[PDB]
Amino acid sequence: ETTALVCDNGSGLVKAGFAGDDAPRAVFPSIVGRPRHQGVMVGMGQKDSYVGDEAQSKRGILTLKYPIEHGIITNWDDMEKIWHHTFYNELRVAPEEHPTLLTEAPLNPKANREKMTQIMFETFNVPAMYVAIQAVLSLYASGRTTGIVLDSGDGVTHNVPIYEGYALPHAIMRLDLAGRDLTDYLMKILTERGYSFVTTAEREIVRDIKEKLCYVALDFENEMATAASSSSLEKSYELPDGQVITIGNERFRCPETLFQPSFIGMESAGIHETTYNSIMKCDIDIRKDLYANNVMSGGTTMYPGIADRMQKEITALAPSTMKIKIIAPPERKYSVWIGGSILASLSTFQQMWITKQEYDEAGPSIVHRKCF
Amino acid sequence: WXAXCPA
Amino acid sequence: ELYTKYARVWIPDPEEVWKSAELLKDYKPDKVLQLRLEKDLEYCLDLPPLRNPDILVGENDLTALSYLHEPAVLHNLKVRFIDSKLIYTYCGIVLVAINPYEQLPIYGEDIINAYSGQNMGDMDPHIFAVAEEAYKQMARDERNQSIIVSGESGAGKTVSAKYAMRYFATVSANVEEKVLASNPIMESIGNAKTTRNDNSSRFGKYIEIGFDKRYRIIGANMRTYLLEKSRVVFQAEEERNYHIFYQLCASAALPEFKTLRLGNANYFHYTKQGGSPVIDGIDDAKEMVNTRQACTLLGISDSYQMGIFRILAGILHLGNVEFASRDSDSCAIPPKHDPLTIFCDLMGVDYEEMAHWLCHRKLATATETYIKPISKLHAINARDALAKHIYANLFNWIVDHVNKALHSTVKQHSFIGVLDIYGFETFEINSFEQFCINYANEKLQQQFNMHVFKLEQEEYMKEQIPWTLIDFYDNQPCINLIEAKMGVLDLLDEECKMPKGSDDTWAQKLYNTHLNKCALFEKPRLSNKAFIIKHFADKVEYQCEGFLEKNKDTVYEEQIKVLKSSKKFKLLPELFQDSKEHKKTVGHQFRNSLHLLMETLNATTPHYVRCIKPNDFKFPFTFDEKRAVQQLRACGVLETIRISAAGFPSRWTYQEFFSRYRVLMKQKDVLSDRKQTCKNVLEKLILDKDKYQFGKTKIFFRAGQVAYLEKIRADKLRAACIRIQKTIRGWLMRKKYMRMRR
Amino acid sequence: FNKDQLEEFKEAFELFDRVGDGKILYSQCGDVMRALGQNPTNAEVLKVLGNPKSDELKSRRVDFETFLPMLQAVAKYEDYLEGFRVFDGNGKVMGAELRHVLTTLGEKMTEEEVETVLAGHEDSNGCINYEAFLKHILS
Ligand SMILES: Nc1ncnc2c1ncn2[C@@H]1O[C@H](COP(=O)(O)OP(=O)(O)NP(=O)(O)O)[C@@H](O)[C@H]1O
Ligand SMILES: Nc1ncnc2c1ncn2[C@@H]1O[C@H](COP(=O)(O)OP(=O)(O)O)[C@@H](O)[C@H]1O
Ligand SMILES: [Mg+2]
Ligand SMILES: [Mg+2]
Ligand SMILES: [Mg+2]
Repeated sequence: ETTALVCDNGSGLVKAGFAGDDAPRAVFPSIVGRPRHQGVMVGMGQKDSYVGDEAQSKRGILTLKYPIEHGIITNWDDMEKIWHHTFYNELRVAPEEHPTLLTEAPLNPKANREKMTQIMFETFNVPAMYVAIQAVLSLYASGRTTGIVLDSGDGVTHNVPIYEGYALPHAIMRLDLAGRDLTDYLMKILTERGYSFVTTAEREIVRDIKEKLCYVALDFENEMATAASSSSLEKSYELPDGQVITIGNERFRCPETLFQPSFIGMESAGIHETTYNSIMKCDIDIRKDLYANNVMSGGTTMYPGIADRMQKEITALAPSTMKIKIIAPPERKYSVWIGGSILASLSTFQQMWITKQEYDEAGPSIVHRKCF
Repeated sequence: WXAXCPA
Repeated sequence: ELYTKYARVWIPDPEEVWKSAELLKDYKPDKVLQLRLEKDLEYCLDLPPLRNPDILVGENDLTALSYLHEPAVLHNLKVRFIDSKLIYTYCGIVLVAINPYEQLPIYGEDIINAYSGQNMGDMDPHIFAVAEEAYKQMARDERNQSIIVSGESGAGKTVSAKYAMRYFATVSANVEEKVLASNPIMESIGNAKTTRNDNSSRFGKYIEIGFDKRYRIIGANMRTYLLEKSRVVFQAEEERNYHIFYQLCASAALPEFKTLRLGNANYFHYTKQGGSPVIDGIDDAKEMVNTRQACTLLGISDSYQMGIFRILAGILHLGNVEFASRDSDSCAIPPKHDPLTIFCDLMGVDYEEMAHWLCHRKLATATETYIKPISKLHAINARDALAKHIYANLFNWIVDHVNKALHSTVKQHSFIGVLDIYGFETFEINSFEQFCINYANEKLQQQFNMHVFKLEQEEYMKEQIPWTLIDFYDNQPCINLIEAKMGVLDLLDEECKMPKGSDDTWAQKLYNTHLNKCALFEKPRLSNKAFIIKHFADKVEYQCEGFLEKNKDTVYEEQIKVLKSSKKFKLLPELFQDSKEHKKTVGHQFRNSLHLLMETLNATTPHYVRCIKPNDFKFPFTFDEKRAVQQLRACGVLETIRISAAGFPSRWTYQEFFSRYRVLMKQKDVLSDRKQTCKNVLEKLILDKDKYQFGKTKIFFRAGQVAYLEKIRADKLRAACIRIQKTIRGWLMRKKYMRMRR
Repeated sequence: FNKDQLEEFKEAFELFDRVGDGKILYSQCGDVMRALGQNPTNAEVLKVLGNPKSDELKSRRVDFETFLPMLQAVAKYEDYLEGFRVFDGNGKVMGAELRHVLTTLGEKMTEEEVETVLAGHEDSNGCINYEAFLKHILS
């Protein structure tokens, strides 16, 4: 018939597709490249700027901008290029024909929603749309109405507790630690072993090292004693030019900074202790159920061992008599999209859309009262 | 952001 | 007023839904009425329906009655059936047809020739009058024609269609035998024991008889609709599964079916749940022989028959695959599991490819795919959705083989098509099956009421009477309750997707959405698990408690793709041979199939038959006044009659009116113009034109008025008679006084 | 009624007295009224009798003097023709139809009464000249 688009801006990856699909079919990094060198050959078809996987391929000659930093859109002209690329090139669909559903992290500036709506209605002429909290969608994605969602992608981390479909807006926590800043730390520890990555093209190489080789130690201090006292832990990786690099304690040491942000220099406690401090802000009747369901979402939660490390130290913080249960499906990297896929295909949701009439009547302010 | 941070 | 001394009334009674009573003394506009029976009664109000004047009873037309209400209808059918032994009766357009449970001579070919090419009013109602009046429409209109048959299984529908076909063969072939030979297989696959009835047909069945430009029988196409797939996996108490599984289990001792390792009828989980494997009044062992014989008459090879029984025994074994929940989020199959071992041996699929895919589901993404586990509820749901998917494809394949047998090569110029469909349904407990069956009947009753309204508008133009007096009573609001978005089916499809959806939260969504927003949805006073819908026929109560586990089909493509791989035998991939549909629910597949049906009927101007089953024990030519009142409500005949009670049901030619009511005329009025004479007389007699319309050729009366005329006629006739007899008796007494003098 | 009328009526009354006590039964009262030229309906006769019960109508006896006020009270062409024209339009009436209606409707008479009054007035086809039959019964 007609089917809602569902789009997640994330940071790093964009992932997009149609409502009721099983998984997104547009997936590509939300990255905008411009050529920085002097162009010599006359007539090779050089563009002004490349987007997504095209910029990943040519990135040798490009500066790469990420237009979203910590879930805030910092650069709007380059964001419009990414949406334009998603609808026209990647999904090949005319945006007037389809309601769109868009995803955002909580506790971020309201100008971000005013602008994102103004652009959706006025340039695309999208007939109706909605903006949904990323954490909320992970429960739809996992078949629950109760839990505390710990969600971290690139950029923002946030915890949102939900008890039978009621949010608890006073107990929401947000942290800026996740995903990119892990990489910007890993470059400095690799520099300590005498490899130096100085440019945005090299950053993507480090990000792939992180994705292949990093893992979370169950006990950080014993494993640093192990790596210091042994070779066994040390693993070797091949750069795109066929050089080979060897990485020992650095590989576990990098995702450890999720649990001890002091390494990068933040004040706040790690994700375990903002999770616990989130649950403590909820009234005593429900903690029994929030401890019974903890849902991990987004790709920065996919380091091996992170689920165990969470369950172990929360079982250290919590009262001694309770199930602490961490629920981390292997699908979790896509959960916020799968949850939006479900939400957009409900029937009850069809009243919820902001429709173009109501924006014409009331202007971008309407988003705040209709949307969460 | 606009204040307490670079974005 | 309308009641007097010597008036008669119908009054409700235990033994028969109405009894006749007379007014022992005239009513006065008090709470008390003096009544005479058949004696003593005094009855009150807090009015009784009046009785029709006794010339009009048994007219072989129910709309000609001058009072139209349940006991007049029931009395007409009862007297025609018991006294006349006439079993067919016109009601408006409809042919009401009453199952005698007894043979009759009347179907012979001389009577066919008698009906042949005569219009319905010229001859007394008969099924041939319907077939004939389709045939002449197909010729005259150059438009296809339909016949529609409604009623409980056992009401005769199959035999009514049989004679409707024989009429065509005699006016215009091998089809009649070849089609008749289909019935045992399509019964065996498509009929079920149901709590009220055996052999309830659980699907719509549509035959198309093709004609050349010379309107001689080519051959027949067959189609099916609305199949009740949910029954394959789940039954309420005292129901069976589709017959074929029991006929197959009874066969299990025979030499071929040894290969299947069939057990007994209560060993398999899909047969066991009903409680009631054995129908007394049948033996299933025999019926298999009828089924195989009809297969062979339809040229399904002895190879394919054993294929079919392989697949069915597959399904029965599949249902016994018994997952152990191994974790909250994960389940498995306990090793070397015998039900699955036998299913694979039956099917050729590798044991471990199935054992893996039954318990895991797979996601595809750019550069990436995940196998992931599923919870035991989802495993059981997916298994059952596979069993339903196999069965529905098998049924469509068998129907497409019968169509190979019945097609004939010369192109169809136009066709007459005959629809056997189940009537409106109600039992003490009502569930998703009855919700589907009643929604379908609502769609058909809409299309009927639309067509009857059209025919009224035509007949009104034929007499040049303003349309304005007709109105169209429209069940459309109930359809927009059931099927439209934010409707009961739409919220049911929603509660499948929702996390921790349940019947208890589904009910609360119903009550929130509709409870006082719509006139037709009602909550039962003492319960929060049930809900009520006022259908056209009656108010009906449905339980929420089942619907969600019945509405959930979804099939994991991996398990189909495992079955498609198997090369032990050909039939198995042949079923699948022809992506969104794997994710549709049962309610949505039904709502689609019903649109395919309505798209078919809307093309093709229908004629209607209703079959009613007058007594419960199959006693020949007995009638029971409460059994029939049920089925005449469930067929919507009684609403249709109420709809015609609004409007002008009684229609008289001026000749007939003048002839009947000269006694009311006075000759000072009466003209050489009869029609003006009648106009003048009626203008004297009834003081409202509002109660009747004059037309070109007819007088249209509002419902009561003809009985009022019959009353005043009888009273005047009686007064004149009394004056004659008193005058004669006076003269005879003067003469007897002279005898006394002598 | 004058003395002469009262004497003639008493004489006629006494002719119907089959017991000699100078009385008739209530059930004979209507017959006497009709014998004296009145044409009351059975309903009118029972009404003027005071709606007697079966037992006193058949066995309670009254003399002429008590009967007389009732006769007085009861005593105190185009309609007859139209009444016959109800059953007509060639000026005839079936003998069978008149017989049926007189024996089955209204104050039903016996077949023998109807045969007696109809004797000689119907032709071979079984048709009654109702103007002649009416004049006959009014004579
Ligand atoms: N018009 C009819 N004339 C003679 N017998 C009839 C007629 N209608 C029904 N029957 C009897 O009905 C009995 C059982 O029903 P049947 O006629 O077989 O219909 P059916 O095959 O059961 N179709 P269904 O109503 O779906 O069950 C048969 O023995 C018939 O003799
Ligand atoms: N297998 C993996 N292991 C560890 N980190 C990963 C893995 N895959 C992706 N990442 C990191 O996760 C981040 C992306 O998370 P994602 O949920 O896609 O963010 P967003 O939701 O903002 O798009 C990237 O920084 C990427 O490097
Ligand atoms: Mg995210
Ligand atoms: Mg049948
Ligand atoms: Mg039958």
